[PDB]
Amino acid sequence: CMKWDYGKMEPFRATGDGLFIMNEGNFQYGNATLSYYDPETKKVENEIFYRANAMKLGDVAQSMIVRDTIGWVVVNNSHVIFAISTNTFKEVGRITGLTSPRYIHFISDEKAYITQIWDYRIFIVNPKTYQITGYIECPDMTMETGSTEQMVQYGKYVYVNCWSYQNRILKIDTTTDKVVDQLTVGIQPTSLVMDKNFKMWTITDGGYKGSPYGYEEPSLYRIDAETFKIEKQFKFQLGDAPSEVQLNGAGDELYWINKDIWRMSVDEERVPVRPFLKYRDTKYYGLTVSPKNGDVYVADAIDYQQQGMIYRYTEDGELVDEFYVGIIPGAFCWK
Amino acid sequence: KRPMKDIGVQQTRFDSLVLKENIALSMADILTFNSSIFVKSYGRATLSTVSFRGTSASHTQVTWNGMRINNPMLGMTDFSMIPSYFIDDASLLHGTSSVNMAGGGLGGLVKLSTVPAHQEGFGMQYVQGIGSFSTFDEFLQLKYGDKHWQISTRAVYQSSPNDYKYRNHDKKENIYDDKYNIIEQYYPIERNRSGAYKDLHILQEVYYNTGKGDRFGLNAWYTDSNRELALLTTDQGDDFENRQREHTLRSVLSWDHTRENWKVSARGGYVHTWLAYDYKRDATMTRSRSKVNTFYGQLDGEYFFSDKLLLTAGVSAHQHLVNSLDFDKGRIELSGNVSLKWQPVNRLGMSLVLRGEMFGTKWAPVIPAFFVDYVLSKRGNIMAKASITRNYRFPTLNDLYFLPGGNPALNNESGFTYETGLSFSVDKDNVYTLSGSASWFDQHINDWIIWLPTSKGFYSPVNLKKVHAYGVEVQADYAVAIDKAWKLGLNGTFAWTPSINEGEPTSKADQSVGKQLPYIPEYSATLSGRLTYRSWGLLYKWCYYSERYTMTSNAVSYTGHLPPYLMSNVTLEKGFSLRWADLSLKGTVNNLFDEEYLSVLSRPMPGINFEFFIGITPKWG
Ligand code: CNC
Repeated sequence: CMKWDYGKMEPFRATGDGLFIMNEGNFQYGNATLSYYDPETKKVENEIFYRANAMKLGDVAQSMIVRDTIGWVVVNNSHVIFAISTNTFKEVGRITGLTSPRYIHFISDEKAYITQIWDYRIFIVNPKTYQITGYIECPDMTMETGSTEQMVQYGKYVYVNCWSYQNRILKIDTTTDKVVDQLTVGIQPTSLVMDKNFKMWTITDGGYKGSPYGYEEPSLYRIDAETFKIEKQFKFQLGDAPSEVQLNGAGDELYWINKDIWRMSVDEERVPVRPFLKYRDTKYYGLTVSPKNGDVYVADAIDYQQQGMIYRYTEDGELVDEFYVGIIPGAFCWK
Repeated sequence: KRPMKDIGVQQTRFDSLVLKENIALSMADILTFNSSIFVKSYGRATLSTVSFRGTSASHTQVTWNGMRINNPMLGMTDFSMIPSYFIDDASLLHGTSSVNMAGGGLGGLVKLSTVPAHQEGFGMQYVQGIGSFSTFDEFLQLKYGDKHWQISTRAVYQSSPNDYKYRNHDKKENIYDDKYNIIEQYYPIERNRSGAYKDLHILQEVYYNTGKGDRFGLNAWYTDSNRELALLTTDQGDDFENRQREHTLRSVLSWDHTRENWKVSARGGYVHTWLAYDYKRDATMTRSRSKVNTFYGQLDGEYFFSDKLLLTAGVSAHQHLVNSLDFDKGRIELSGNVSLKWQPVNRLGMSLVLRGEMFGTKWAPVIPAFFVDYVLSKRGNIMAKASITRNYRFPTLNDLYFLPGGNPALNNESGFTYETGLSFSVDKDNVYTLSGSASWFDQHINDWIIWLPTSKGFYSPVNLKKVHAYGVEVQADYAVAIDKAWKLGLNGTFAWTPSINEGEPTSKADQSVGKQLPYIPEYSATLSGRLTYRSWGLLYKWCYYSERYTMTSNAVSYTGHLPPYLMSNVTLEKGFSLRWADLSLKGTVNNLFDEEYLSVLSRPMPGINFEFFIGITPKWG
């Protein structure tokens, strides 16, 4: 008439240049999970972090950045960003005390700005000491609407889009650690990415019709790099909520969900009518493109209450592999 | 001595000593240990959800003094906000029996009432609860009666910082070095954060009797609560508060006019409910205000044609008004029922119940129900019974008018239920008293309301979700007198309740078909024991829940596993009779074996904890 459990570590060895599926998990349930898939042996390893550390990842596992041979794991709903070995999936350090981190970009081996939600300060941390250094003050920007997201380096400046309850792009100078420019874009820009033609690529979700901030037709934007200025705009009518823009290894073809995953080349002029994928019957959530071969991995959330799947297609559309991961897969990172 | 109203009905009743044993036990703690019901409750002073006979929370209708108490927006009630001493008589109606009194009770019905007192003169009671974790509980009682009046007043206050020591088997704290490297890992022992709470409950009762068959009453039940939301087990990092205040006033007026042959009852009531959500940290980060205005009315009749035949009629009407902001919606709820009970010979018994429901502007189909009872053998009171019905549950007010996702075109869920049971009652005079029952139930639910995402980008219920619920429920009560001063009582309940999702696969690859529903244990059993010797009292309570699945697919995962839940609570009571007062001393030990357990995913649990009560009942002239 008793109970037991506790965890037991097991050895892990990264045998190939695998892919890290960044499972978000539910929200206010603490069921975030991390997974590893090997594109060559066609074998997927789920719950790599729990089995290799005997302690759970957290809640709302957001994104992962791999630098050199170390991988940084962001847990949004636990104020913690990890640092794990990319070979044995073991913890070597952590950064805690954050407010609500989303994304991390390393300016150098010393400075790594961290984005947040529900806050207008961008954390500055030292990866080698796991200690908070300073904050970056975002103008006209408050806690009740706090939002920071994807950062893209361009020479000496970092561009970040303010997603949640925000409609502005911020350009940050790394040397002086202060914003220097701003552009006003549509409601709630989701993700920001960089191409070869030096044209900033992003989309704006309409967002939650009836929202206090407002409701609008989602759009797509292209922004010049050298001169921070809008260049071209696309409209995607009033339906659907686009998200998760991506590129390929060559940085010349654009991918985004908008129900029908759209595979369209860079420096085009119109949205192709045909869908790269038909948006069959489920609710896709994640998207990535291989930088070494060209495979397309599409993360399916199914019904948010069971294991999702990633569908692996080639650059032509040939089905290759369909494997299962944790609850609500949300992001990818390449080892 | 079967009551005619209780013909072919599977129900259980909680005795006085079951409800009046501790002042810290809400109805969540009562149902967990005293029945086979699954109660999803991750601790004390927390959101408790009841899943009954394999169904969801919304399929358990709750009525206090006749009027329905379920939240109009959600359709489900938090059983942890109802103190046990505020309930003087409670009953459970299983499945088809909920037709006799309520409407869309696909799972079952919980009926709560306060019997009038029988105390002459002035009296008082005061008990104080001194417990671990810096938890304090109080309960004050004031009563009076003069053969034509029964005035009562209760006030229950419970407060605690609610910060207990638990060991994290889901988090690990590291020991750094001189060069910010790693040295050793260890499972930390931390304290519950943001779990502080304080609750106030006041119940005022006025009962009037005329002595000519007319009885009057007025019950007012005011509730003030201020509970915070506990942090997750793996919630480390930082200047934080998150509270859910809740103000509720529930009033019921009653008048009963009995006669020599027939009886008519009329009741009316009013409920004001106000919820506030606050999320702030060092700033009005999030706000939410919910206001509910509710009016109630009911008229009931009951006529005897003879000792063998009985007819009843009843009309009810609820009116919910909601102005949730920080939008205007309402619904009238008529419910007429007619029942006829015929008892041809001493062994046979039939009962037919017809119900009519009209919620808002849509008419539900006629709700029939047949109850039959037969006596197999009077040697051991072997009695078998069977019932069958088709019941309908209307969509909740949220699913209809939820502004970004409301579809007022939903169809009410339908459920076909049939069950067969047996019972026995063999007792020996002042030696032993054994009774128990076993019933097999089978139910199919169609058009189960399931919120699902839409292509536009919002959520909307789409019915579907055929569900098959069936199983076996067993009850057993035992009492024995070992010696002239030792009395032993044993109460045991057992239930095997699968809940299979029979619906079509929503997508190409869903492992949910043919699987158990989330957070419903396949097996369940409870056992309670009581031994008393003179003024010494020892009580033992034990509950068992099988594995609970956290995913629809029932997939095996290391990070989503919930082991079978076995808990043991023991309490020793001693009573002292002084000259001017009576003192009752009891001490409660919860989590007796001190297992670092887990009943809800990634939510911390306390260890072994103690609770001490001091009870004073003055003895006047
Ligand atoms: C679909 C969804 C989700 N959402 Co919204 C997004 N994008 N959401 C929505 C959509 C509608 C939800 C709905 N109720 O119809 C959508 C896009 C409109 C929406 C909107 C919002 N969401 C927001 C955010 C950022 C979040 N959302 C997620 C919960 C993000 C979720 C990600 C995730 N991993 O869970 C999400 C993908 C899955 C929710 C779900 O269905 N869960 C399963 C469901 C069956 O269980 P559940 O727990 O009962 O789900 C309820 C809640 O999650 C609730 N909910 C949804 N969003 C929020 C936000 C908050 C603060 C709260 C308390 C509840 C919610 O929706 C469900 C009931 O419909 C989030 C984890 C996404 C992320 N990766 O950061 C994030 C929470 C961030 C954080 N650290 O707290 C918005 C501020 C964005 C915006 N401006 O549109 C806004 C919040 C509204 C508010 N209250 O102020």
